[PDB]
Amino acid sequence: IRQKKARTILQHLSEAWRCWKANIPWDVPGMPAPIKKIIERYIKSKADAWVSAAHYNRERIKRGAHVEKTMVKKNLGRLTRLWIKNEQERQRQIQKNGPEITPEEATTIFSVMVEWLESRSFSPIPFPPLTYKNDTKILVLALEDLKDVYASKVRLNASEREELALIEEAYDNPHDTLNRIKKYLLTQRVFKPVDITMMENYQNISPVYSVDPLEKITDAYLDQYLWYEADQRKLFPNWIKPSDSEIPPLLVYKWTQGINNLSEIWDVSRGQSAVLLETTLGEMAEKIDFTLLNRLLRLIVDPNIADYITAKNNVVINFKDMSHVNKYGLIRGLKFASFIFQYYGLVIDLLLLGQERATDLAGPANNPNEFMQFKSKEVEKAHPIRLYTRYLDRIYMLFHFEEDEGEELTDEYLAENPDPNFENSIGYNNRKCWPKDSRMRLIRQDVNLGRAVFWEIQSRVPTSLTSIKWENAFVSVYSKNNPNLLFSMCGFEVRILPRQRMEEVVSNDEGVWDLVDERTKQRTAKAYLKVSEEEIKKFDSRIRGILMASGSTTFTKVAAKWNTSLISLFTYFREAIVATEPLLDILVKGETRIQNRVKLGLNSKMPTRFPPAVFYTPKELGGLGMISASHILIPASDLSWSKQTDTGITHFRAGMTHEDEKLIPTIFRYITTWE
Amino acid sequence: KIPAAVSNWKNPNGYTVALERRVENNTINDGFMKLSEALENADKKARQ
Amino acid sequence: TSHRPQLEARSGAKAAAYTPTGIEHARLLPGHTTLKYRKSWRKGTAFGRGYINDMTKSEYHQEFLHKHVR
Amino acid sequence: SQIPNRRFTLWWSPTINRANVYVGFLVQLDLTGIFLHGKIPTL
Amino acid sequence: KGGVWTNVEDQILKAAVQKYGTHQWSKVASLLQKKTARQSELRWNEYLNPKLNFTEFSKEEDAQLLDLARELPNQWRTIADMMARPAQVCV
Amino acid sequence: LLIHRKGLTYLHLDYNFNLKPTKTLTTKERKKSRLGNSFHLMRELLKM
Amino acid sequence: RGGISYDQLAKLSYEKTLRNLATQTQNSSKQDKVQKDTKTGKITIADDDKLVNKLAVSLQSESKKRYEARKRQMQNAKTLYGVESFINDKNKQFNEKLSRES
Amino acid sequence: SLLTNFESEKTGIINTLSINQDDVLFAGGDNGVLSFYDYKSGHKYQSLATREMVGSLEGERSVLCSTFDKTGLRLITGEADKSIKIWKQDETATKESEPGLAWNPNLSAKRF
Amino acid sequence: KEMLAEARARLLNTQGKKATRKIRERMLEESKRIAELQKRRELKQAGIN
RNA sequence: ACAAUGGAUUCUGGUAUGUUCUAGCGCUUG
Repeated sequence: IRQKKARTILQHLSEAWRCWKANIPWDVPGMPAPIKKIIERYIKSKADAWVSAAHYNRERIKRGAHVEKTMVKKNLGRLTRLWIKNEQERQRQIQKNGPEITPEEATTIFSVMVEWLESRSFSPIPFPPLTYKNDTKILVLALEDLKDVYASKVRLNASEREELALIEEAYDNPHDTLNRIKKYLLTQRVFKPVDITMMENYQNISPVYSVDPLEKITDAYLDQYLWYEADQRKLFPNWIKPSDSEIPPLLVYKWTQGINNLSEIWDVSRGQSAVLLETTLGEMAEKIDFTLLNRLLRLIVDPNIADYITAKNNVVINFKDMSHVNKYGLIRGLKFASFIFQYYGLVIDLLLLGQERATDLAGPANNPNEFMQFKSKEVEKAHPIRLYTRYLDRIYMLFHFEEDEGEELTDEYLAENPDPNFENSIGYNNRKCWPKDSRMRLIRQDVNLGRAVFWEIQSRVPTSLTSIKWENAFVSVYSKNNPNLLFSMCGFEVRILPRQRMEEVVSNDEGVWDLVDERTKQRTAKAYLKVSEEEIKKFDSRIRGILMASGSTTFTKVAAKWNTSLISLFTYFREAIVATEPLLDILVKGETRIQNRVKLGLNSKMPTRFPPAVFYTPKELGGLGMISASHILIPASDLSWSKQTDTGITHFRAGMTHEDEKLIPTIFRYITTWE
Repeated sequence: KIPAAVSNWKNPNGYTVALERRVENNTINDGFMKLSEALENADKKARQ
Repeated sequence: TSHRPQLEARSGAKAAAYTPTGIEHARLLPGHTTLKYRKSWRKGTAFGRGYINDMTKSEYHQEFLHKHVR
Repeated sequence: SQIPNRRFTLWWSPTINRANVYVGFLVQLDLTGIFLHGKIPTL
Repeated sequence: KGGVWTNVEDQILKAAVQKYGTHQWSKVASLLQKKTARQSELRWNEYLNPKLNFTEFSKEEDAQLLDLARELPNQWRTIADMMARPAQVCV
Repeated sequence: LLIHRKGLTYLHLDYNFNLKPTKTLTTKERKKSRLGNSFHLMRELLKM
Repeated sequence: RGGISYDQLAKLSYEKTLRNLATQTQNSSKQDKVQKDTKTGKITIADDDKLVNKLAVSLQSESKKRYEARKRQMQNAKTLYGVESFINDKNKQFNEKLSRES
Repeated sequence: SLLTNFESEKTGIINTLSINQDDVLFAGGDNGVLSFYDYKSGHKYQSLATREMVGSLEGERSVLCSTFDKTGLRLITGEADKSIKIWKQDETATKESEPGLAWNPNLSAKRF
Repeated sequence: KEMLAEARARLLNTQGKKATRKIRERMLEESKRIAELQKRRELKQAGIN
């Protein structure tokens, strides 16, 4: 063996490392088995360094501690190999070991849904006829929704410009493109492959699915049609959210009003207690099974569309070189994938609720309820599940237990799961954002009741459909020991404290909702708002992404990107900024990085060279037009004792300074409040 | 003896190498069978 | 071409016959100069009543790609 | 790369080229009487 | 605007894949005047590929296809991997 | 003497120890005429 | 079957040249010391200049013969195969090398 | 001087060595096949093979590094399967019932 | 047939910019040599060495 | 009955890079 034969064998190594990155199995015919044993060994050596460096740098990026601009893109590319590789492993394990649902499970699941639709007397959605009265308007709504991307961006590639021309043809000849869409729903069952690209959000990496534009049009028409026909027929009940009737902060307001309005929720005269439950529904879209899914859709949709939908989920998935077929999981990137996800949500809702109580929540089919309304109080008093809603995969349940019912419920869990050491307080989780007095106290009676609540709910749903775990679960119990009912809505962290348990009544700043009973018109509870910690890190990730995308970008673009991100935070979070101290720190550190980006553009970071007149003057006078949020005295009060109780605002930390004093106004004044 | 390495990604000398040289065996288990039949049997029971 | 692997590494035989320079480096300054010597509401529901040598198949890797993707 | 940053720093130039500088080496431009505090090449 | 595949563009695409392999599609479509890299990749994986068999089904394959199509209704990309056929052939 | 031994005769070092080029410089001259921190720091001490 | 090892190939090349040396003596027969300088240490061997010539000529003849037997193999194998697509001679010699693998 | 040639045949790629006070030479092979040789003679008296892990590749069975402790009764080996294996010389073994491999030199191997 | 001839030309070209410039620079260097040798041969005919 | 005040600036930036630029005769033959 010479310098020639040693030169060719090092190719197989380079080729096989590409194959491992591609997740393509590397097999060379006629390769000697000792050498193939050697090469596979060093790849797995290199694989461990390739994977562990990818883990180690994600922990750096989430901390935010000095990651190079190239290293962010490299780590973005390393994860999306690993995520799709984990996806392709999971597809093969389902294929080898069969569907995760057992045939007894799927029979019961199907029987529940048939019983619900028959109880509602739901009539199935037909295929859209050739003469359809709303056919031109629904087609327009789909194309406008596809069009709304284009007005924003300037330059377009070939696939974008193809998608322009296809929509423009559909404007010109609506009747011609309707017949084409009606044809593809009938006949087409094999589709073009779909590209995954991943968005970097610095705390997670999120998938974005690109559908071929000719297929994208007929999906968008189908989506507009199915959502309209479902709402005409009132398919989805009131608990399924978002309503299309309310914004997510109004959703928090009605829900928090809805807890207060329900009778006797605050009374702890007897031993009765109130429980709110929060879980994610796990990988809900990921665990959908198509054979179950096609069988479920035939109840409600004409089978030609239901055959289209199931075939549309099964497509080839393409990364830069890797490719696999989605045998199992739901593609969320489809335009009609919202309709599957909420409908598969309805099946899970019936499993938790049961056939009887879901009728009470929805009301009768002729006169369905409001989102928090029952027909009579006696309907309300039965069956301890008081309020229910489901945002997407987040589940919110409100339980009211009598002392007898709570004791029965908690003993049988201790029967099934005992604790001699009484370590139920250890694995429990609650909000660490609130003070220690203010968060839920770990009284062993209430903690045992909270776990018994979750254990009842976890048993109702099979693990094959969704993964419901205690670690994702947030349960709060209201009792004589706990005057605080805690939950987390879309981005809000809410403390609901009733008026009589307040132990003194003080006026509050406007970060406090006053909850009104409907029949008294008297304010009988106070809802306390904070921005969730997850949303704070999410806003910090946006500021980083503005800075990281802008290499040598002009000053007015960076200022405009700051304004549109700052308004998006403040207009959505209007009433929960004021309580949250950590968000106010991120607003200061965020805004001064934008000002440093201008100060990096010029070669001086000096303070006196840049008076606040430079940044905050409007564009019509030549300034950047930056919108201010951090020229604010930030409340500082005694971090040793602020974890214990709510100290109140006793001292003010300075937010932003300059040599020359200017009292720059802040938008929170200029945005009228949610309540 | 070692085969020569023909790669799908790189071609440094730009060689024209035949299409077979550039570029499963199992069946489904009965879990997919018994799933589909139980869904049909639940369906026909629902129709009746 | 012009982008090659190595057939052999740069040997220290070549730099031994060179004449030295005696440039003064910052890390060759005197430091550590002394050596140390050793001496009834339930019934209405429908359903009523560890280490692998694989970094990609690991349990920490699955908990990684569930939280870091979302 | 095109830059309208130049018209921004020209517009704010009597504040950018202040004489209240903390540290800045005083140079004069070659043919004129403008004193530059430090180096701002865009100015 | 979407063009149709002539036999000239196919034989250029065969020689380019023979030159460049199957993972450099934008370099392949640079030889094809009027043809996207997404089109030429999809054209290879569905029609041109010599691994694909454009043969008639046997009597066993017809019954085995009808068996799969009740097992997985209707999941054609999954069936075509079981049948080892192209998917539009299976439909 | 150090400047002129390096051949950098187009850089004028005045009596107040400012270092200015006497002409517009080609890129090969700009690379050669880059003086390190140790040269300039020594010059700024003398200028002080 | 299989290949021949280098120690076996060296013997057969050894045996073949002895038969060339046998017939060279037979074709010749058909037509019709050691001094060690003590001061230098060197050893001198007196030998026939004809046999040194015949050694030098035969090695040049065997070198030219293998040079020509390979040159015709270059000209033949270039003009044998033209079915599979090629670009240059180095592509042709490589894809033929793929054929000997299988 | 060449003291001895050991009886290492068909072992392929020896990654590590370590010599005991008790004239036990350890030879770690890349094929896990770890062998113990009498030092003064060269007799392979034991030849073991390792178990990798619950799941790993077959190449992972390879000893990479080895040393004895100061007492010489323990053998710490590091292998490719991310593991550290400690090898104990078992007590209550005698020349009878544990002879090891038989001392059998041959002509055919030219080793001696 | 025009794009076929363009594709036929592109497939049969495997060198790159450094190689093609190097081929041209060697052809110039050989031609510069041959002219200088022929120039010396003519001056040798004229007796100037 | 509050006296609490961090910053600050230089260097690495599409014509690179490369070649040739013999005036001043080395003895004889050509």
